[PDB]
Order: sequence, then structure tokens, then C-alpha cells
Amino acid sequence: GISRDSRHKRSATGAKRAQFRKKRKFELGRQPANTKIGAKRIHSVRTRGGNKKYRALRIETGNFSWASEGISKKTRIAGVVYHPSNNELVRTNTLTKAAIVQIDATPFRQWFEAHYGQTLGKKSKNAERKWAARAASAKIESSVESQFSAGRLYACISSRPGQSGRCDGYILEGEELAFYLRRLTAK
Amino acid sequence: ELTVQSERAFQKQPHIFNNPKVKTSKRTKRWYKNAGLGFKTPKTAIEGSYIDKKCPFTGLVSIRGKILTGTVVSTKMHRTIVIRRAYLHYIPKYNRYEKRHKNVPVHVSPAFRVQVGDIVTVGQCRPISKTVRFNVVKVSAA
Amino acid sequence: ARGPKKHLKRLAAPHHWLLDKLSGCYAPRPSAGPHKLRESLPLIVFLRNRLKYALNGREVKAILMQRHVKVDGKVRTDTTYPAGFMDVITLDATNENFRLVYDVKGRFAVHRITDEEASYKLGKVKKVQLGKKGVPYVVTHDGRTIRYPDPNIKVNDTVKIDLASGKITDFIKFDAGKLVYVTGGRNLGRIGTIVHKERHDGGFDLVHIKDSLDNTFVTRLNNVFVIGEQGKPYISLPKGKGIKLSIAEERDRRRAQQ
RNA sequence: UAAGGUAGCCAAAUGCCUCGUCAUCUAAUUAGUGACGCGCAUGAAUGGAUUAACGAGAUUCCCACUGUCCCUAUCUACUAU
RNA sequence: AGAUAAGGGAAGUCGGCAAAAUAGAUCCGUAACUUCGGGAUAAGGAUUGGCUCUAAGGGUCGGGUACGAUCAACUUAGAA
RNA sequence: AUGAUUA
RNA sequence: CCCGUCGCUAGUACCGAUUGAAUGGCUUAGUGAGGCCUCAGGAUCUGCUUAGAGAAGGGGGCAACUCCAUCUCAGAGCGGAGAAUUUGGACAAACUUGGUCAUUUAGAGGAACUAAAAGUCGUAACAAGGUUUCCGUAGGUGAACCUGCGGAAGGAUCAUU
RNA sequence: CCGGUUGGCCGGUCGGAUUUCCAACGGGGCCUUUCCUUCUGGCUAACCUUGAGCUUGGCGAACCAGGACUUUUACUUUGAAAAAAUUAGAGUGUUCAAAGCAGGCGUAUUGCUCGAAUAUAUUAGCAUGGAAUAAUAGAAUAGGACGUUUGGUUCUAUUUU
RNA sequence: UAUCUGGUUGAUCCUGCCAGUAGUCAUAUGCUUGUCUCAAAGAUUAAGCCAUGCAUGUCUAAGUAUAAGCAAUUUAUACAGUGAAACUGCGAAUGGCUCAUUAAAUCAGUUAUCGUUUAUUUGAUAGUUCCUUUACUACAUGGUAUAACUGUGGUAAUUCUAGAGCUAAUACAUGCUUAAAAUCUCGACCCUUUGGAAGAGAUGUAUUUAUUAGAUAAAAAAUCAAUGUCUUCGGACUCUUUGAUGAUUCAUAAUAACUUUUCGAAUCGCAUGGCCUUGUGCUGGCGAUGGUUCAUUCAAAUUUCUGCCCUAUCAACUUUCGAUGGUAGGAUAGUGGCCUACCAUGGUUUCAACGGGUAACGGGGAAUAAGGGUUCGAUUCCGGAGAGGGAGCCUGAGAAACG
Repeated sequence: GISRDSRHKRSATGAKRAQFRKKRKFELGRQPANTKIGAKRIHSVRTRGGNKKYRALRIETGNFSWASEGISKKTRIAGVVYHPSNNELVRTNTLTKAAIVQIDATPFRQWFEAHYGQTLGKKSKNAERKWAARAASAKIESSVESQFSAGRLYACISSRPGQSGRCDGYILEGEELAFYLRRLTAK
Repeated sequence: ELTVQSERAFQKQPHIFNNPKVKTSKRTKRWYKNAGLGFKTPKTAIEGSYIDKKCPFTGLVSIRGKILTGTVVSTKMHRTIVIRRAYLHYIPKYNRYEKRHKNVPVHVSPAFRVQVGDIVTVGQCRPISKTVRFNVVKVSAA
Repeated sequence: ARGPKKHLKRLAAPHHWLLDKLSGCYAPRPSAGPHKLRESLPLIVFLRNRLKYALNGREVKAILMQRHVKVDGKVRTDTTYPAGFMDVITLDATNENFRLVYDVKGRFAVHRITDEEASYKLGKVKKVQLGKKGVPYVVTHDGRTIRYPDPNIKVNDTVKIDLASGKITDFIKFDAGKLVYVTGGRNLGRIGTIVHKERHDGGFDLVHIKDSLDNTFVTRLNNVFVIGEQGKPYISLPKGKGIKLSIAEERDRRRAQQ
């Protein structure tokens, strides 16, 4: 099996170490996941000390946080559009960490309407008081508002789905948003 | 150390969410920590625009264990250098010593500017790479 | 070696148990417990090679299984349980109570005491933390885990316990000028009344320690064990009380009683 | 004898006897190669002894390949008719 | 005059004569010997299509006393 | 020019 | 006292045509088992939902007619587990072919070394050894060796105001 | 000046132990131009603090928590530490000895009790007192130390309003 | 117990070797051998091959028993005594053997885990699981085999196995059962506008992500966006709360969601006891088993500093196709070129890298001596490696396992 040790590598001086031991179980590795979208498959794997490890595959929906608001909703995933490690993961549509993807934007829009009462794109006393008090904070910036017009929002995956069975992440805002739109637009 | 966003990825300090809603002083935030053992986190690390998660001060690499001192001999690597540990091994039969050296490589932050010959002391941190275990914490030249 | 060890030969078992290098090529391995392997005295070697209350390990197992014996107020019917430092053992038959303390010659002593002096003990706090649900707690040198203590209790302090529960009767803080007991190293069994200490931030806090003949030395702060204030020990102490007189005075001593 | 072939080389495109003798290549080798040399008749600018590279030069063996062969058969165009 | 032949592979023959086999390009690898220049395409091995992409390689106009717009070649590498 | 072996 | 060629006997190692031979390690390339992981596969068993009839039984308009259970059989989906087989991948044994590194070993022949009670040819060295010896370099000759050029004294001179 | 070790009249005990002592030996402290880190604190310490000779108030490390400049080593002392067995070695009649860690003492009917020391352990790592020996940087086209000072730039920051 | 002697010469002094001499937990052999005590022993050449036979199985008071097994209950109508086989649960990864591999590798001393897994022990630790949560559902408790066995059997042989009929669980798959308060959301409604609100859903643990808190050298003034405590609305303003670390994004707490949903006892043995609302009503003891989290312990794995024999007739090595670093990701139990994508060209070297040999496992130690030292160390203890050479993998907390 895939080893994880350094008795098979070279030393730092440039010397092939000799074969001294056989491979172990406390030095192993395992194959990548190559996690995809649609028709949720989660195989679990027995690890060192019991301690199961839900190897994600084919994962359709995930959790996503909006950090300026501190909220976290379940959403679909359109697809990945940027990955720093490999454009191959972008093309072949394989979910991993740090992965820039697009999400439905409908729970955030409808939550915004229910929470602040302010339209996007294009009565009772209690809800009116709630929205009037929560005003002066519906002014986030141009890029996220435009993305809510489009109905497809850029998120960064911050989970490790092949290790957790959860594609979880957070919406991009401001600085890194501008950085990633610059990286995307380079033609 | 000219450009903080040199790499394709978005280098930042994890979990340090600079919130656009609150409008407080010092517009972007930066975590840090005193490494301990009587060392000082320099003002260049505080004021720095860099990230370097492998740095002991702003980063996440706790210094703990052995501490060593040596003179720098390499700088030709990216945020990593090599020093030389000159010491004297004793021979009882002949009852006298002999010079020996061990070229430990160490990691260095943008918080330090190190040229060759600059004696420096470092600290044992976790394995940074195949070759490295140590990280620079004090320099003793200019 | 492909998993945990289970056996123990003689000559890898420690010195201070004073087990003999003949009589079978195997030694009693301390099964896991509230004390370590080496700074622990198993009940088999206790009954069989300190008291001679039995002759063979089968007999010692017979005693432990028929439950004439009990440590810390509990039967503990395993033949290789670690009876460690400071601990209490109660025998209804003969109405004895042994206490496990050290002697200055570097051996596990046999401290005869009564039932009420058994019902309390001492324990050095090994560390302090915050448990789940915001419950501060501490853990001692005898695997005892205790919840909601006084905020004054910090590390290296000592607590005196009820033995019917794991709760606290009282505590003793750490500061300059307090009576102690040493447990670990060349200083095994000394009793030496803190004069000062030294920090060395980054590791290995050291402590200057001297017994009542003014005679000083230095030990690591994790090897010491504070037993109270100068003069009074909080417990009874064995013969000698940790002095370490010279080799020549003890030769002359034995030549005086012969 | 004018002086008697020195260094070197060889059954060499120079060696009659000769298919020289020994070894090797072979199942078998008047062939090939390495050695021996009283060399019928080798030999020093009538140039001797080597010699990388080069050769539509002469020779031997090995790998691949094949109607050259065992052992011939069939087909096409142009003839022959 | 041109071609192909099962099995074997120069047993044919004065003699591998004729014929076959090899063949471009890229990468790897390369002996004795030597006049040190070569031998060398030594020997020997691998890959090569179609299609959809990705990466790098440029020209000219622009800035108070880092970057944008616009125009056109095939070269090389890599992945499904 | 040379004077065999051993003592 | 002693040197070398040549001759006989025996041993030890070297060079040597033989693209020498065997043994072992490392290894390019090609084929590549077997488990493991992923794309499917679907025998097989099994739970649910109705599903109408060959017609008994009883309850009610007691006259046609109605209600449900029943041995029976399609038909449909809703699922659970699910082996043989299968695509792709990483681990990678083993074989074939080359290369390379070491360790032994055969060999026509060539050229050495050593040991041998009394082999042949000379007499080079030790006396000024009968041409003072020796050192380097070059040529010569059966063999020691001779000769040329420079050098030394370990010379046969510590010595010619 | 101080106090520790060694003896030393008188033995003032019948070979143990004492005072003032003639002498030596290293240790601790003060001064001689010799700061050989001080700010917050509580001990205010040694308290000029004195009540009649047992009283109310001197300068913080002599107790500590924190800041602070703490230029470097080699060396050496001491300690922590070096698993047992092994080696050296205390005590012990294995009947001696190799061994082993036991044994010994009673009113021998209740029982009692000393042991199982100590040392060595290369280099390397930790603390530690020293400052001889060997290097080691400091202040010279002064970006030099103390500065109660006096400004300006800068950020940090508790108490209140 | 810091020792010398014989041999070159006619003889002498020297250098220098040979030989003598003494020892060895250093082996082999010879010749001889009466006793007590202690005791090595197929390592060297072949880590060459192996017949036969053993070497790991296991229960209490206490997981499951109608043995169509054996005594007898007579305290027991379901057994309740003993008890093979079988299911289950543990262990079989320890021990024991050898020294072939391996020369910064193992190993020894010495650090770290602020970089991780850990059965078992040991100490603490799940009032919150009915999800239109009112008929949706047994909680004095719910469903399914299947072994052993019965009999039919099949192969020459195997610790070979099928077909058919039962039945069990701490085996599988499911599953409710106890308060009170406290904040968020909505939000009927009054409408108040100082604004009050009936009624409704959530909150335990665990996984995954994001955010906030997790602190605090010192003393006063001027106000506001809106008085905040109670009011003489002159403002007294105190009261206020956060632990450890050398040092952390530590412990820990709370918001917002994720989960195909983890754990929150349908288990077992003795003794059988009390309240009366006089009942198979309600409570009640000593235990065993297992279980989520944390600490501990026996471990495990990586890891800091220093140290290894002979060789330069081995002087350059590493990087094709990972060598050195960085960024990102995968994988891991976890850090880390451990592996992948892209990028920079680094890293080691006469202070002996790298390559070769080794009758090389390392060390604690053993022989020998005044001192210094030389040689050996497979071999009883510690750590490694292996099971004929290699490769792979299941079960498990723990194996790259060879009984």
C-alpha cells in the first residue's frame, strides 16, 4: 500500500537508504476521493483506533456560512470555477478544500427578504419594527449584490470532504472576492 | 518579501475575519503571539503586510524544546536558510578535541532580514518540511 | 513490538522493589492503574516481600480474591494493581492500616497507622483544567479527578481528601517556606522545607530544598511533593523522617547495637 | 664473406613440404582468429612495426530478417498464342 | 517487370548473390578503441492518430513639475 | 680467470 | 666471499585470442498475477402497497343483492441485503531481454619470482678486487656488464700562503 | 572585621571533651576614584525611628510577583541524570569458597528487629559558583552612554466624565 | 602484581624480527578422569531442508442451554444443582527462536508532541432521543434469524462442505419512558406610540464549518446617536465578569446551520426489604457487563542535540521518473515531498559528503593490563529486524502477523 514514511526516500545528502524494514500499518496512505456532485454517496472507512472516516463521493448539497452576518444555510452547488492547486479539479469538477464554487443564492435572498424586508434584483407592526431597527446594514458592496442579481454566489470550501463527508464553506466578501474575480478574469 | 499575494492562492491568516460592518481603527487585522522563552515579536512583524503561516510570531508554529545558535551561511532559498553549527568533539585517547560542524537548515520569516555571517539563535518547532525542524527567532547583527 | 507488552522479565522490573534475581525468570508486571509502573509497589510484592503475610503468589491471589484486603477503601481484587505513593490500605483482620511512603534508603516503606488516619490522605495536584459544561477540575498524583475545587488551588498544591468521596477536605498552597517530601531520583525519601526556587521559562523549574540539619540540595519541581508547613507534617512519617546520614555513622550505629 | 638479416613481423596479399603443430570458434571447419618459427624465398623511405577515422576494397563469425533452401504453390501487367 | 507465402531460418551457394528486415521526428541510453577531434543515428528501448481544452512565448499606442486598450503568427510542453 | 657439499 | 644468463624439477602470481564461463546484487524497457480502492453488474433471498377471480363460511333486503377473511394465480410499482462478473487506478510479486557492478574460475602461449648437497659459461662486486665504486639518463651486448654526459664520497686525498 | 576546619596551656572526664589562647587553612563582608540592573508593590529592612532602656515614623528584594538591559563560548567546580544485571565495595559463617541477599535476638507459649549501602559511568544535553587560560564584538568619514531637561512625529493605554 | 629470555658475530655494542613466556565467559581436538556445589551448549560453514509429536485457548453467583448429558429439586411449574458442544465476548500482536538485512540506518544517553492514536486498568462524566413532538407508536418492554442439534447427505483424501426442519442472546436490526426555570426568533392582538403582548419552535452529547468572548501597567475633564440603573431626570453611579500557559486560533462558553445521525442501559447474579391510597400499586440494597466525553495508566508512532569499523586503487553527490524550499490540495491517527499541481533552483561535500567491503544487528557489557589502552561483544537484559525470497490485505485499540 501507499506508504507515508521516509525510509523509502533519499536522505538529504543524496543517499539512497537501504531497504531496512517492511512497510507498516502506522505509515500507510490511501487513494484520493475525487469527490463529485449529485446522488450523495458516503462510504465510511475504519481507521487507526476505530475512529471512522466518512469518505465523501458524489456530494450534492452542503453548508455555507455568511460571515458578515454569521449565518449558515444549506445550499446546492453549481460547480467549481477556480482551484489554486489544480485547474484539473476545476475542469473535472472535483470538490476539495479551498475550492471556489457557485451556489444557489436562494436561501440567502429569501432570508434577507424575511429578515430586512428589502428587495433584490429587478405590513405587520412587528416585522416593520424589526426591519426598521435592522436597517443601515443592507449596504454590503457591489460584487455580492450583483451576484445576488445573478442567483449564483461564489463560496470557498473550507472543509475537507474526503476526510469529513461535508462540503462546507463560506461566501467570499470584499478583498479576497476582488482577488478571485481578478484571477478568474485573466485572459 | 516585496508582495504578500505572490502565489496563485489567497494567502491570509486563517479565522481572522476582518468584518466590513464594524468600523474600527486599523482597518485590517493581524494576529500574532509572543513566541516565549524571552523573545520579542518585532515591530516589522506587527506592521508587516506578509502572511507566512510557517512564521513563529504571526503564524502557527509553536517554539518548544531545544534552542540553538549558529552563523548563517545560506540565503538562496525562499523563507528558508542554512546555518553552520561549529562545535568540538572530544577524543579521550588522544585527550583533545577536533572541530566538527552540523549544517542545520532553519526556517525564517519576512520579519527578519538575514545576510550571511549573521549569527542567529533559533528554536525547535514541529517538522516544517523534510529537512527543517527549527525556526529563527533572534538575529545578532545588522 | 507489534502491540502492547504484557510480560515483564526480572532485571527490567525496578530496583527498589528489591526482588531477587533467582526464583524464576519472570517478574510481576504492574497492570495499568492510578500510578506508573516504576514508582509503584504492586500488591503481590507488597504482601509477599514486605510483610511475608503469604509465601506464594497463589496464596496472595487467594487473599486478594477472598477480599481480606482493600486499598483506598476499595477491595481492588487484582494481583498486580499498583499500590503507589502516599496510598492507604486497610486490613480488617489485625485492624491494620498500611500507608505507602518512602524511606531515605530508596525503598517503599511500610507505615503502620490507624483507621481514622487512613480515612484521610494527601495528594499533589498534577494539573488543572476546565472540563465540559464549564466545570473547573483538577487531577492528582493518584489518578483522582476532582470537580469544582477552590479557585485558590493551582498547580503544585496539595489536597487532603475524604476517601468516601473524591471531594476535598482542604488544600495547601505552594509558596516559599513549606514542608515537602521528595518522590523521584537520587533524593528518594528526603523531607526538605523549601527555601527558594528558580523558573527557567521554557522548561524545568528547579527547587532548592533542605532538611532540618541545614543540609541543602536541589530537585525538580515535578519530583517534589509538598506535605505542609515547617515542623508539623500533615501525616505520620516513617523511621528516620528523611535525613540521609553518612555511611560511617550508620556502620557505627549497627556496631553499637551488636 | 664487402658484411653475414639488427630492431621488429609471420604459414601474413610473401611459407614449397602444407589441409604446418597447439589453442579457439563448430556436432563436424583445407576456411577465420591467437600463438610457435633454421622464415623453400619476412625485414627496415627496394621503407619495417602499429594505427583512431574513412572505404560501392578482400575475408570469417554472431543478432535480426528472409521462397536462398526443405518445396514448391498462387496472383497481376506485358509478351508469347 | 512486380507481389505474397504456413513450419523452419542460410540447412542453399564459390560466397547471404537476390529479397526481406531497419528507416522520419521527440525523449531515454551509449562500449572497446582513440591522433582526445571522433567512434555515434554506436548498440539498444519507448512514444506518435482524431477531437475538446489548458500553459508559456509577442508588436504598437497610453501616463504628475504598478496597469490598460488594440493587432496578428505557428512554435513548444501538458491533460482528459 | 676459478677453486664442489658438509663439519 | 659472491653475481647474472642458459639447462633440469616443483610451487606462486601476472599478461593472454577466446565478443571466455559460471554466481550474486542494482536496474532501463516489455509482458504483468494477486489482493485493495472506484464505475457498473445483478443472479438470489426478503419487507410493504394495492390487485381481480375459480367458490365455501356466516351477518343483513331473506327475493334478485351486499361485507370480509380464505388453497389459487397473474400484473404493477415502493424498498433492504446482495455473490459471480466488470471499467479505471494506485501497490506491485514474477518472467523475458539488454546494460552495469562486484566474486571466483578455464586457457594455446609469453614473460617473471622463489625454492633446490654437489649442472654449464664467464668473474661483475668486496683490497686501488686488478678499468675506484655508486646515482640519474641514453644507447650496446650471451650473461654478469660496458660506454657517453652530468652528480656524489658511502674514495684510494680532510693536506701546498 | 566576622564567623567555620586543624591542632594547641589548663585536662577543669577516669583512651572521650572545654574555655582566652600563641599558629595555619581556605570562606563571608566593608572601605580604599572599584554600579558588582533598578521601577511597581506590599516585609519597609538592617527602622535616623527611644517610650524610663523591650518604644509610634529611616533608603524594597535580605521574602516574593512581574518589566527591563539580560555581548558569546571553550574550560573548570557542584548538583540533577546515567534501567537492572555486571565491575569496585559495606554487612552476612553458602560449614570455607564460587554464590546468594539473607539473617539476628527473646521470657522460644504471646513474639521483637537492623538490612538489601555506597562509588564508577566517555562524549553530548540542563541548572550552577568562579573568572586564570584561549579566542570573542563594543565608541573614530562618532548613525557614542548617561539628559531631571526642552520640543516635534508616532502609536498604545487605565480611571472618570 | 610498572619484570623478561634464546637466536645474525671469531668475539662486542646496536637496530630489527623470529621464537620462547602468561592469560581468554576463545573455540576445536587429543590423553586421562574418583567426589560436593554452580552451569554454557547447532551462532561461526548452510537466514540450508524438514518426517513425526507438542508449543493458546478461555467462565463466574453473574451473556445465551429443553445436551433427547449426569445427580437430585421436593427452597422452588420456566429453568432455577452440575454441565460437554455451539453462538457470543475476549485473547491469539505477549512469550519463545535466530542475527540474514541494515554503517546517521538501527542503537545509547538526552528533548518534544503547542504535531497524534491508545483496547485495557484507574477517577470523574449523558433530567433535554415521542419530531403537526394530541392518538403519529407496547415501554409492567418490540422484530428477525442462525449456530450447536435432528435427519438427508456428497468427495480417495482436507481442522473439506451443501440441501431441509427448529430454536436462543450483552448476536444483529429498532425503539419511548421525570421536574422547574432562561434566551432567541416569530407573532396573533391591543394598537400604543414610554409601547406592552396572549399563543407557538428550539435548546443534552457527538461530527463539520464560520463568527464572538476567552482580558486586564495608572489618575481626572468636554460633550454627544439615545437619559441606562433610580430620580430633586440636580445626576450618586460605584455596583460590574473570564482559568491556565514560557508562549496558542489552548481548555471552555455562546450564537447559525450541517449529519445518510453518534451516545444517552430492551443486559445479567444474590438477598429479598419497607410505605400504606391493603395492590403483581409504589419505592429499596450489594454487585457484574457495556457505554459518549475528559483526565490518568500500560503503551505506540514520529522527533530535537551528540556519538559508529576499514576504504580517496571511491572526489564530487542529489535532481530523468522528488532531489532543496515555497504556496495550495490530497492522504494520514497526526506534522512533513508522505503524495499530487504550479513555481524558485536549490540541498550535501577534504571538518571525508557520495560509492565499495564488512568472517557488521547496536548497546549494557566480556578478555587483558601500573597508567594510557587494544581486541571481542550471534549469545540470558534493553531496543531493532525477520519467519524460504518478495509483494498485498482482512479482523482488530494494537499486525503489513506468517504456529
